[PDB]
Amino acid sequence: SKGEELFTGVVPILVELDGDVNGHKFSVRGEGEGDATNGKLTLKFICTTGKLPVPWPTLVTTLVLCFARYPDHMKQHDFFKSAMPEGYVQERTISFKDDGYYKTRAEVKFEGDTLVNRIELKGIDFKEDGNILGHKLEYNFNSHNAYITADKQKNGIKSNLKIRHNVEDGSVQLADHYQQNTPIGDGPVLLPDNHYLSTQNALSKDPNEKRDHMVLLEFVTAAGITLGMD
Repeated sequence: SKGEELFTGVVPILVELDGDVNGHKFSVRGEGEGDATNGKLTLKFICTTGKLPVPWPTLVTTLVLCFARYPDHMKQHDFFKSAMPEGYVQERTISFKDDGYYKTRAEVKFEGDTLVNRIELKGIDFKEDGNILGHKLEYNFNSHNAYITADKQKNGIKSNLKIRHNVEDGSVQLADHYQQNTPIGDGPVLLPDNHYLSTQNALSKDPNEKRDHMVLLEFVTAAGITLGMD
């Protein structure tokens, strides 16, 4: 697999999400670019149906891990790039404790020259007066580590991760993520060993933009595997 060869330069990104949370429907379109050599993402997202009915931060993890920077002593553990350009499926259930849960299914693959993340999201059992549907979460994001393990019997990977959203009252809302990834095509994919992804995010606004939106900068760097002799 020569999939990592496609991430040598800067690659345009396209994100399209169709959502439905307690019957409240919405769509988000995002565009920008990713630089995997640095593990950098820059994107602007627009809610094309008007007002977004969930807080923008609850969607950050849903809205392209093939742009992570894998160190040279870990290039043999980069599942996401190995499946390219055929792509992989990314599925998650995100359980906000004391509240509802998201179910997502996305396809991450190339369409022409652009890297595309196409997602379907369903939200269920949320409290209408809660932190999610009630818009009680601060417009920021913390740095997190996502531990990755290989699932041999599915030809992909899985991961657990505990996102902490800051609440406007000073408390913290926990979003319990469970994730599985499987390749679209049939090419040879790389199944890693136990490691993790280290992630930072900076959320901002565009002053000349009237629609509901989010400007996102993100850094994703692989770690965990011991460097030694070589």
